[PDB]
Amino acid sequence: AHSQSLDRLMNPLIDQYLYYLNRTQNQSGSAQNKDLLFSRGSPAGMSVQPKNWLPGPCYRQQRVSKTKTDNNNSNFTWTGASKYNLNGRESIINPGTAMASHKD
Amino acid sequence: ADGVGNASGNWHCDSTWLGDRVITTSTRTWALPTYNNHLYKQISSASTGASNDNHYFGYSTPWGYFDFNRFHCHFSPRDWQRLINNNWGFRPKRLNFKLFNIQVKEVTTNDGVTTIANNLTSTVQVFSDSEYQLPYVLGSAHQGCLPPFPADVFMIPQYGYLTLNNGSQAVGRSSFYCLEYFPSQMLRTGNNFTFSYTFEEVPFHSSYAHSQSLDRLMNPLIDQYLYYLNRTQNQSGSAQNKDLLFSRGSPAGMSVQPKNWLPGPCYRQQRVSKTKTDNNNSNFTWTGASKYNLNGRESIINPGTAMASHKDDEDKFFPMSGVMIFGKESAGASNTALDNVMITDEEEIKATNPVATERFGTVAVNFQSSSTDPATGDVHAMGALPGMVWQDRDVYLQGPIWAKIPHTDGHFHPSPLMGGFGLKNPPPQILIKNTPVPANPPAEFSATKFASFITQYSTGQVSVEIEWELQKENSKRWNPEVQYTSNYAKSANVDFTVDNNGLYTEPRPIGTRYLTRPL
Amino acid sequence: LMGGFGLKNPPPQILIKNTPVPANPPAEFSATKFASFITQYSTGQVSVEIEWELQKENSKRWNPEVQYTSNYAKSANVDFTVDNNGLYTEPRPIGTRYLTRPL
Repeated sequence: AHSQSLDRLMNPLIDQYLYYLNRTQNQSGSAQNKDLLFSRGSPAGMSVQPKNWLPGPCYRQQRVSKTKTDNNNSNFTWTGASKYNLNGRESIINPGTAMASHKD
Repeated sequence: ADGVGNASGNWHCDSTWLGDRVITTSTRTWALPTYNNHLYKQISSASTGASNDNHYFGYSTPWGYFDFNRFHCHFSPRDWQRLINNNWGFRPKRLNFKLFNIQVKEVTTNDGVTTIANNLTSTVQVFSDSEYQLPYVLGSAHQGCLPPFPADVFMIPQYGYLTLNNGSQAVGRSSFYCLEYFPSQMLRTGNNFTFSYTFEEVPFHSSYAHSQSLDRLMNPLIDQYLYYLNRTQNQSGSAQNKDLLFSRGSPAGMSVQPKNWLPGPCYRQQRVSKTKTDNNNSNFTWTGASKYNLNGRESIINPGTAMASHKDDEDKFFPMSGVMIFGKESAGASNTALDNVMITDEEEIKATNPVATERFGTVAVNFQSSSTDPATGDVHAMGALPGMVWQDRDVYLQGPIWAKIPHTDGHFHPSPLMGGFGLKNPPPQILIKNTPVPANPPAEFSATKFASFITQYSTGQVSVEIEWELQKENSKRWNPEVQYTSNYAKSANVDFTVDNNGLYTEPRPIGTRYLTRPL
Repeated sequence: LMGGFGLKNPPPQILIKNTPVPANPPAEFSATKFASFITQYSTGQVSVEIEWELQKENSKRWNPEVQYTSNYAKSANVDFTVDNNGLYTEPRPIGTRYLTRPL
């Protein structure tokens, strides 16, 4: 497994030299006025910080809980399935694109 | 090995143009503080009030590191001009790195009097991570690279890294690295350090624009032999009747004419005007952003897919997260005004590449029939299709050179999105640290770790030599090219110069794309 | 026009500088250029050696030439010497044109 994640590859101690658009309206005190304000990538901002890479491809699938009571009451295995259409004939995509089974 | 009184290296800043090669050499003088009082520290987003998207876990290190990964570390503005006006491409070939003329200095403070003196017997430790065994922090576009201007003295940045995090906590799979657990050379004031590196084979960066566009590749004088469906109802005079009418591709119809190729991939971004009054009144930078979702944690896509910044005569618009933005020397760190930043313009690639702020195109979303009208929908994000061609993002004199390609099962076109050369085995990280020098220990043994050290720092010179390979321009074009030029008119300052206070500034970004090539 | 030898490729400019020596940097990184340095200066010796070619005087002139000479009479100081405070002075310009040649 990777001991790092794509979005965390930066040095946590150092600012970037690249700027991003931080705010389209200034705060002031009175009212919100249109503005263009720019910040450079910092460690506090890792989510807005420019990066070189993208996560892999995605074909979304329906989420189902191992606890019965959480799931919708219906049989959705076919009707809610991720499927491909080949020669007018449907086939469930399975296991499909390699993707993480769940988040943290 | 040299003594106290002998210099261990000479100053070399030069650029040599020979044939298809140019060799850049740059020497800078550096200063290395002690970081973290010689300690490794767990660092985290804990108790920062961070949003879920901003959480991190990692370590700060006592070590510093050298970063030469930007183009102005190597090319002067004039040299950059020679490159971009005369060449269709270029790539890095080999690398040479040297540290020399080391001075370690101890700092003593009594009352408000700081005294600095040579410590001749102290060392610094240096190693390159050649096997890529450390988290690779280069290629995130951090500041702390060699200064553009050779007379500037720069401070060495502190090395740190991140590992897997769940919120502000760690996971048993998170890695900790001690840099003292590598071998490293120890240098007193007479010692020097060197190593060399060879770049792997990479494509030439394309420094040129296409003189054609994908949809204009046909002969304007000649019809095709292919037919397309022109009309589904005939005009007649009385009323519109269902019909099937076919025309062959002609010069009047270039838009409906069958073609072999598709424009490159597209991930649409929000359009924002450089004139405040045009934009919506709201703060949409986060809520309207193009973002990716990784482990329940959002990250803005930026600069993202290489796309044209604007279409014809829309130059006032730019992609919100989709362009490289450099700060001027007058820019603050946060919420600085537009006049303090320099927004790059990717316009040259609109020949093959979608405009960043527009849809890729339209798709049929249904089955039409006599009962139901044909419906279409906009494609705002389009992945790779067979037949797509595209240009990569341009590089810039103050932009980055390389990035490390992540080590993964799969890649698609692993060109770094901020621009430059994707490398499986990039130039290695070069790590440097002042060796701890204990203060006077107590007269009876204690097993407790020393917290008490002589304050010191180090300084020296660093040289980087890069050989670049050039791709010459073969064009048969009759008329003159567009060239990068300085303005001939008078002004108060000269571009890319110091001012009367000694401050070197860079007036604007300079891309590589001037010369042209047929498509 | 001020006199001397016009040279396409003259003796080159020789440039010298004290290498900057930063003072103690802060404990946290800053990307700002160092403004703080240890004050220092340098001193040494310099030698210049020039070989000159001479053109000898071939004259058949019978009578004595005009010569540059120092005055033989007594005076308080000697020309081209230091004074009692150690100050070296040059009393006058000395040109090169004394010997003669036919035209």
